[PDB]
This record gives sequence, C-alpha cells and structure tokens, in this order.
Amino acid sequence: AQYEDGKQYTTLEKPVAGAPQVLEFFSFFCPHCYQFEEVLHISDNVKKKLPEGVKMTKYHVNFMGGDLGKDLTQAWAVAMALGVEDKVTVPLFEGVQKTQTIRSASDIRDVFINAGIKGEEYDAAWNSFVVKSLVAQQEKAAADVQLRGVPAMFVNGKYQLNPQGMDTSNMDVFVQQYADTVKYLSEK
Repeated sequence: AQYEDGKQYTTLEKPVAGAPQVLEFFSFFCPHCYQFEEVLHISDNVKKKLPEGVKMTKYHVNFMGGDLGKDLTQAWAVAMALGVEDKVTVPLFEGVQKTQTIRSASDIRDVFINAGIKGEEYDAAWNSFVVKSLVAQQEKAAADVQLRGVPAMFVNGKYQLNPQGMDTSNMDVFVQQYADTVKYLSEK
C-alpha cells in the first residue's frame, strides 16, 4: 500500500485504551524537538490537516536533562494549567538550547515572568496540586507507551509516527508527509 506499518508508522504491540487522540511528546533538551517546533511547526501543520472534533495533546518528558528535565516537566504543567503554552514554548527552547541561559528552576521561572505571567501566579501554579496531577498525567502517558525517545507522536493510542521513513531532502515535503500520515492514521 501507500501507507504501510513499519514505514511511515509503527503499531503498538500493546495498545493504550482511552488515550488522547493526537498525543505528542517532547523535551526542551531534545534537538529534533527544537527543529520540530521552530523550523517545521509540525504540531501546527498537523492541526491544520486534522478532521475537526479532534483534540491535540502535547506532553513534556523527564528522561532528558536530569534535574532540569523534571523541572521543565513541572513548568510545562504550569504552562498547560495557565494556558500559556504559546508564549513560553519558544523562549524555553532557546533558553535551553540556543542561549544556554536556563540552568535552574529560577531561570525557567524568569522566562514565564518575561512572558508576562505574574510572579505570584506562577509560584501558586508551580506549587498547586492541579499542577501535581498534571505532572502525573504527563508521566503516565509516557509510561503507558514505554517511551524512550522524543520527538514522538501517537494516534489513538495505537499508532506511532515514524519520521525516519519519510524524505528529508525538502523540509516542507517532510512536514506535509508527516501531517498527512497523522490524518491517515486518524481516519483508520
């Protein structure tokens, strides 16, 4: 066929029930995730091709960057709870990978302050139980698919995108192939 298991995607041997429809994992330490976000705008181009009534979820992971990696998963929970994902994603990536000005939880916080989130609002979210279980949700989703690598995307908890099997000569062409694959998997 044109789309075949093991080429544009792989199938999970152990499917995950009740999973979010389009589930994406990344890390602010992950170099391809940086490309995915600021050069390819993968998440965005997937959304533009998804049927509607479809939710997109994006979660941060712990297994890169040790102590800071965990801090970042909690910060991403704050970002989700406050709905400010679109104002911190770029400065977190560039603070970790471009400028290397993020070295502590306090530097992560500074990015939120500079993006206009209030000090008191950030610290309260950071310390809230609504952020604890949001951290719990991210870890649980990664656990359920035995996640050892990012960037990663899962559709309906049973298909995993396989970017290795898509042409990379052209970046525009890679993105559309990626997005079209998500839509194919979506309708499957």
